Amino acid sequence: MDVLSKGSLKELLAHLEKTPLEEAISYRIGTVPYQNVLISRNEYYNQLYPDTTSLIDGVSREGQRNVNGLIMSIISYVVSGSGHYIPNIGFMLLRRSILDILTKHDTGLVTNNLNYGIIARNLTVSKMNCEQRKRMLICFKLLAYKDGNQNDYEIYLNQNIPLKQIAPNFIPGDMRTVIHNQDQLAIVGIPAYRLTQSTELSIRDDNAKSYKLGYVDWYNSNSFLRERSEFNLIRLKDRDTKYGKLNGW
Amino acid sequence: TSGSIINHANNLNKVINHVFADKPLISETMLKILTIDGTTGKDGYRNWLD
Amino acid sequence: YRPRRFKEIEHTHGYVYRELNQGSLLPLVDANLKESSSYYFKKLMSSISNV
Repeated sequence: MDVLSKGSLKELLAHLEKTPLEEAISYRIGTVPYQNVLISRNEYYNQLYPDTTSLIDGVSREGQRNVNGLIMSIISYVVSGSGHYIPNIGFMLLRRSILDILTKHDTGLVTNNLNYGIIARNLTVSKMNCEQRKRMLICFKLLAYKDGNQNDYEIYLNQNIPLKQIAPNFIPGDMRTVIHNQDQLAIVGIPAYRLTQSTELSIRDDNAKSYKLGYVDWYNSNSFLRERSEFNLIRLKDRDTKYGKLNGW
Repeated sequence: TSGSIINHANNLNKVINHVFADKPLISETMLKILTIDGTTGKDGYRNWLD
Repeated sequence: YRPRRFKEIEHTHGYVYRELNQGSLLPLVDANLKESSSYYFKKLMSSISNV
């Protein structure tokens, strides 16, 4: 819910630096993806509504115990709000931040062999929306510059024209690019339209709506930080300053 | 064609009072809505016209 | 200190004219260290002695 509320490249990247990798993984076994299922949607129909389980739903699913599965779980957390079930990774990797896993060689993970075609295919990209695609392209760009595969990233974008049109423009090593970027990456927020407490047919839409109504409850709760009222109560380390920049950028 | 949004709405209320002088409730009710909307400024006046 | 509540119009359409460049006091302090120190030390003591 917190990750899905980030609306800018600065806020999203700042959140990924603070959060550790254990948030990306989940310890609930869940079910398996790519399975045709019959779910119950009684507000609309009496029969059982068919659908297909995927990795993009907000429910935890069993994942493969490899580097490919780890990256899919990280991107799933960013674009959906929940990750997968990959246990016994190791406390050394789980303490490090999501950004460090994505763009630092010191962690020890090897991601050079990863192919963006199957990752996009597995993390079903024909079913994503514009905001979800932009976040995935951010993760691909961060990984590509980590292993020096910028040329491969460009060729992949040139093959898929719609991805190129919405691809965010920022250099992973430069902080000026993050500041200048004005893409909207928010999947949840205060809605201008009328948001009701009703169900949606698809698994993806129902889970997304639950996060949206959950954010409204959290926005009006006591855990939210109203800057206009209590800006002098935050500590100096976490106060918003223009001089602030990501570590190593 | 000319003038500001604030002047457009304020002068329109005066004509409403003159045209509907036999029924003063119309002007009183319209000014009640303008009082609530006008606290935001020019954007509030635009909403009143909408 | 209690935060100040600005009106809604100030938050959307408010502008201020301020100069944001800070000038160093070092040129005066370095040139006259004894005089600058004596001035500020005496001012502070007059305030503290009244606690």
